[PDB]
Amino acid sequence: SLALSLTADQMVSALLDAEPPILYSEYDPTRPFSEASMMGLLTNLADRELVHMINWAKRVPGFVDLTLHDQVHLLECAWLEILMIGLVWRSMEHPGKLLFAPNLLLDRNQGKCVEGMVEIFDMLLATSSRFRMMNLQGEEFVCLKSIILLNSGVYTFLSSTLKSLEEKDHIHRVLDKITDTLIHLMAKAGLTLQQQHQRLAQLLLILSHIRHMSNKGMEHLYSMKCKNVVPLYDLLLEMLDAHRL
Amino acid sequence: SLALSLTADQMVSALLDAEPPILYSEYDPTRPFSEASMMGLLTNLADRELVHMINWAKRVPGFVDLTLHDQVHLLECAWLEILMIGLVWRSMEHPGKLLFAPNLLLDRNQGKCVEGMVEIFDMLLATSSRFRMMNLQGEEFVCLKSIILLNSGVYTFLSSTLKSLEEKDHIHRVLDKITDTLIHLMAKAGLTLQQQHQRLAQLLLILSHIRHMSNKGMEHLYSMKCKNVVPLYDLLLEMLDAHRL
Amino acid sequence: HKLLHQLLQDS
Amino acid sequence: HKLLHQLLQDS
Ligand SMILES: C[C@]12CC[C@@H]3c4ccc(O)cc4CC[C@H]3[C@@H]1CC[C@@H]2O
Ligand SMILES: C[C@]12CC[C@@H]3c4ccc(O)cc4CC[C@H]3[C@@H]1CC[C@@H]2O
Repeated sequence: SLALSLTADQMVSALLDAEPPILYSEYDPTRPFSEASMMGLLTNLADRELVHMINWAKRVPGFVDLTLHDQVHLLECAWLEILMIGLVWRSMEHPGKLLFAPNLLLDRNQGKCVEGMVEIFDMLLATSSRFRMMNLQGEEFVCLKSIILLNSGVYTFLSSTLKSLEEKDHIHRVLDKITDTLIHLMAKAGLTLQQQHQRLAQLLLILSHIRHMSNKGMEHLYSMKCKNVVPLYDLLLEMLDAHRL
Repeated sequence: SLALSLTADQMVSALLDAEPPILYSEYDPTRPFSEASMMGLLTNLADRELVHMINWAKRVPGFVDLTLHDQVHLLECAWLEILMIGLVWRSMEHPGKLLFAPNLLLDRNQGKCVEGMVEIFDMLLATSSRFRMMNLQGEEFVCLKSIILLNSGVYTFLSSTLKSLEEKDHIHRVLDKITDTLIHLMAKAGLTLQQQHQRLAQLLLILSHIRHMSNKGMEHLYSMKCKNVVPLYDLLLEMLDAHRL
Repeated sequence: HKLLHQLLQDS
Repeated sequence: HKLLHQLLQDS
């Protein structure tokens, strides 16, 4: 019943099965986009995705073995990085555009409807372009998203005794299993050992850019919140506030 | 004369030879530390290190092959991550403390002298603890620091024609050589292929936390600047302003 | 921190 | 962006 006894194939199957439902943006919005209407659509979508993210995280091998306090910390840390990697993945087949949902495809100029948004859209578009150049596969994407969940908040727990040490060790062992899984997928695809290590490094280095985008996205959302332009649900509010606490 | 024709041993030798001079903090400061005096010491040290960082970056294989505009972009992106990784490396042998310089060893409670500083000190201390648990070697540290320089700003250039594409490709090939170098060092240390891939992933995932700390450090420095508490040199001002531009 | 902590505990 | 651009160009 342990995440640490899974084969690379069982890990991929568990991650694919964990996938949240596909959501559509709120039906028939008025034309054109105002700063308030664009922010409202994007945050309503983000809050609905966050509800399903909780269920997804509970299905990620090793997550439910952690304490409730630690599960809360990992999610509060990683939420926006996870929303962004999902967005970047969905947008790979739409050059120059972001597929927020199947009925919500935005171009960079539509990003200009919200102050400070176009700069974030550009970083997201660049990540989507990078994933396309790398020909990122679905099985690799699910490994990366689970790496974000487990890694993002792992260096920022308190020192909650020896239990905190046990928890961090557990997370690092699950992350090691995910590395083994990515390597297996690359080996099965016919990549040489040198190409396998090179590709693993390239994928993991992109996670540093996703972290940067999440920090910028966080500052932007807080600024939109403060200006009284967007109403927010408590789940999204709690996730955002964890980065101000 | 190319960075792409170096063996793993030649790459390590080039990186060790690139090392900047060791600096000492400004001699005999008054007791105790004020918010202004601590900030003054830390920023004076950071500005002097930045001057030597430029010379170090010019000795990193592949850096001088880029355009001057691109070298400027990479440094503006990575400067604080590079200062932080250096600090974290120096602090490994000082648990609970940060060795800013050989004559400037600060504990977490000394961090409390500056508003919002103790939170950053805690993240730095956690990274230093992580490096100790991993038994990070000097040859691995120099590879990581060069990875930061080359990777941090690579997804944030403009689209400066086909030359931008050539530049990004060059950086990615140099990064691939550094991955090969880390793998060689691990293989020479007697690690199995599985341990080699696991360790490479663990080291690269720490770079996502360093990115996060740099973003937080940037917000903190800008806040200290704004409060008129610290005078800053133009080099440090230019580096900080690149994250507001 | 209640909402997230409560939503995680159920099933 | 002059200071950094000028310091990089020399030697
Ligand atoms: C957080 C923001 C609103 C919600 C946006 C969203 C909404 C849904 C989704 O799946 C991904 C993203 C990524 C970027 C987010 C935006 C970045 C800045 C903006 O404030
Ligand atoms: C940038 C800050 C001042 C300069 C500090 C410094 C100064 C010298 C050095 O080698 C590393 C660091 C890391 C953290 C930096 C601090 C983080 C916040 C503070 O504002």
